[PDB]
Amino acid sequence: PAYAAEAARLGPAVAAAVRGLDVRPVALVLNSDPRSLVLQLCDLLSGLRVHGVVFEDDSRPAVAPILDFLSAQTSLPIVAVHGGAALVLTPKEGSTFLQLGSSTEQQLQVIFEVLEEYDWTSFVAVTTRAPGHRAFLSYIEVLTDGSLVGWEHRGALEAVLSAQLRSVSAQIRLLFCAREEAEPVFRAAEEAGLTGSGYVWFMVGPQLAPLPAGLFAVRSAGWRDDLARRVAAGVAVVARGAQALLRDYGFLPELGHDCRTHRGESLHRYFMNITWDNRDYSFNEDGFLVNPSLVVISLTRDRTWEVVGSWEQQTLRLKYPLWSRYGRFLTQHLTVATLEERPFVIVE
Amino acid sequence: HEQMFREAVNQANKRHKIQLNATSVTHKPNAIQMALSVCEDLISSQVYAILVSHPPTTPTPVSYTAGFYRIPVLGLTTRMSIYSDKSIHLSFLRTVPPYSHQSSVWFEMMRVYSWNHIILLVSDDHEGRAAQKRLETLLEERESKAEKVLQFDPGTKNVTALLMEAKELEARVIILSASEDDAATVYRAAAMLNMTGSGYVWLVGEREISGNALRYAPDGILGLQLINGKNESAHISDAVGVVAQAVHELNITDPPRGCVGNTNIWKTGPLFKRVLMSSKYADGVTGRVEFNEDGDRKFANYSIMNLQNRKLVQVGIYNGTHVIPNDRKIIWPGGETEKPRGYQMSTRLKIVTIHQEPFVYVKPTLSDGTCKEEFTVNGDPVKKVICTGPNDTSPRHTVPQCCYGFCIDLLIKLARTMNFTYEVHLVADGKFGTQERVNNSNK
Ligand SMILES: *[C@@H]1O[C@H](CO)[C@@H](O[C@@H]2O[C@H](CO)[C@@H](O)[C@H](O)[C@H]2NC(C)=O)[C@H](O)[C@H]1NC(C)=O
Ligand SMILES: *[C@@H]1O[C@H](CO)[C@@H](O)[C@H](O)[C@H]1NC(C)=O
Ligand SMILES: *[C@@H]1O[C@H](CO)[C@@H](O)[C@H](O)[C@H]1NC(C)=O
Ligand SMILES: *[C@@H]1O[C@H](CO)[C@@H](O)[C@H](O)[C@H]1NC(C)=O
Repeated sequence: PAYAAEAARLGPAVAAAVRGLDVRPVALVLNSDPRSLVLQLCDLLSGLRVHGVVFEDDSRPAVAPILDFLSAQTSLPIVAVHGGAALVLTPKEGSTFLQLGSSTEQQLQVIFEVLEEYDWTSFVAVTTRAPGHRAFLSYIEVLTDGSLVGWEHRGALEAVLSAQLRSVSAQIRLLFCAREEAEPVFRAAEEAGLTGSGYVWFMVGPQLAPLPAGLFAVRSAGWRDDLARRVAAGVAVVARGAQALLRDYGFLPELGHDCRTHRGESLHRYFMNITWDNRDYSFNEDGFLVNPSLVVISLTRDRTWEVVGSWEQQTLRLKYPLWSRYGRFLTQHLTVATLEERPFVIVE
Repeated sequence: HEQMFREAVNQANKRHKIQLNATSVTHKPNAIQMALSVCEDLISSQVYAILVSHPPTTPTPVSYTAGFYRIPVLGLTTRMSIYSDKSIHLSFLRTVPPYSHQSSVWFEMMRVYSWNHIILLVSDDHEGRAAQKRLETLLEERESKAEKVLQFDPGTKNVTALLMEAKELEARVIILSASEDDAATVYRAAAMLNMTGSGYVWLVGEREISGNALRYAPDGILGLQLINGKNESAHISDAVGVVAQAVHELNITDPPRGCVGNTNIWKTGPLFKRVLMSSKYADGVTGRVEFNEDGDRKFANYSIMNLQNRKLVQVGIYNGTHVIPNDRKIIWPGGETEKPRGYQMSTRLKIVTIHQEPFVYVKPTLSDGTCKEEFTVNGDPVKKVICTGPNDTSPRHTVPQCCYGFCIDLLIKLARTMNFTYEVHLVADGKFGTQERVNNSNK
């Protein structure tokens, strides 16, 4: 889709003029080939000397490490859009990455808010071979310590794999694994039978978007948005950053990147808060978006992902407000009726 | 250089699949050409793994380019903790222990010398944070607290504020970890503040000892250095031997040989990394090598160096599980032949008292600042201590009053019988104390 993306950016995106920068819509998709991509990037930086070009990728994550390293070498900001190949990369070196992804911490936070709202206390934290997921486990433990989130514990863990996963049960499950490794887990779960309507699986991490009947994954808001909106958002971010740096002497070029570290200066000091397309689009030092907009996609029997709940400004609005948890959808759940009698039942 | 690489590759081939060999790489001042050079090398050579040993003063470009296509590489020089995590660098492996191991040995050394106290002077860089986290985890596993963990500021001067904070603390022991410039700056301030000597013991890493020893290292430090650090700079023979064994161990496919246009990743790359971890190169060259955790091997002995006689000396080595000190006596900063106590008594306790009528009366002082002295029922001086506390709940800022009563009388007796030096101080807000819940954090 690289050729299609370039065509969709040259024709449509060029005519787009969101909004100061001398030439806003100046850019070029320029086709995977790290050597050619870096060489072309240096050529444009030396000649164009633009204040940054929005990058769009379609591959489902090695591109991000190279892009940030190139940005640090060039000492120029390069925003990442079109989620995919730009998933977090929490560690950073001085550089200005400004990626538009969603970190695991917020994804875990939104999921727990949904779980508490739906009265889904029981949960597990099954995980495959550790791709450096120690942070994810720690965050869950921190969130668990509270008033009601506490529930049954779990662990991290082919017939042996199926037995280990089925030895904790607890209905609700939390999964964190790569696509290449998650597939064997799904097959093992399917063989164990924990993939029907009797269980709900929350898959978080870089998955993005035999699948179990109940699947809930949290992804960044506007994931289904067209690439035209993505490029427009990236252009707006660059324009907002230029305006933010306009509060002082705005004629501060990067000297022409570095083609023929040394500067040791980032750009997050000035570019900290911007507002565009409503939502919460503000970048942090680590490169995330503080208080980002998130949605909770759900998988139905039609193999379709639909928005169930939206998170924005620490507000959780979700359709399908099932008051009852359907706890015994797999007994131990009783629907107890009653009536108000002051000596016996007092309701306030 | 090329000659050493050819010798190492030739030895690896003779050690004993199809024309197995490695091609050396030439570093460049700018990483842009470095990435291009490695990309051409990988496309042509298509070698399973790449060895990086550039002594710049950069391993980032090689590891970052190895990340694409999932081609694991081995680094032999860099020891920065940023490479320890495989989430960012999933194609980077090395044998030298990380700087977090320095924290592990420090804890072992601290436990050896019957020390339970520390003032962790750690730099604010990522390496410093990782060392603090590793040390804190080890201390937590032993139910031990670090006391003060006051941070630092890389590339900053006039850091006497942190030194003043550490000096007032009871414990007199500092485990310092920072860069050469930071170590020199802290050492100069410590020397000018009478902090290097008396009952102070310094523990520093390899970088701190070398840089500090160059500029301003006092003759009381206790640094740590790798047993074969210099050899590790030229021990590529072990790397080639381990890599050859890993390939000989193992349904595999040839790594991609095309760099100009490629998106597919190596399917067996993760498998090669998994087999490499399982590999146990027990040949014994430069010590036993065994990969630990992910990306590093925790099988290297650590030596201890001291600045006695204005020269680095060996005072023992680390066996891998327990230190083995058998060299000459350690010359501490004060010059004493015995290890100075790591903890200092603090006979200046500050006492908090709450206004209770039967026990602790509270009365305002007179104009001169000392409240009137009365006599007991049977006739005797009443012991009153000048206490400081809020006036109303009015200055409302530490109005000096005088306290007396049951508890204060008991306190005076305790101080006399055990040598206190008390300075009473009433509670800021009148309240005995209870566990309140704030922001979902009861404690
Ligand atoms: C190992 O074998 C490879 C070929 O498989 C050699 O690579 C060639 O090296 C020459 C000289 O540098 C180049 O001109 C060729 O273009 C290389 N071809 C490939 C396929 O990479 C390599 O030189 C050999 N190295 C040793 C140490 O014998
Ligand atoms: C380390 O010791 C080994 C012993 O085999 C030696 O070959 C190597 O050259 C030494 N290190 C250096 C770089 O001098
Ligand atoms: C040295 O460490 C090894 C690690 O396996 C241990 O088996 C051995 O007993 C230790 N010896 C001493 C003296 O610490
Ligand atoms: C307690 O003993 C020490 C040591 O002799 C002495 O200096 C001190 O004055 C004594 N009591 C106090 C704290 O007054």
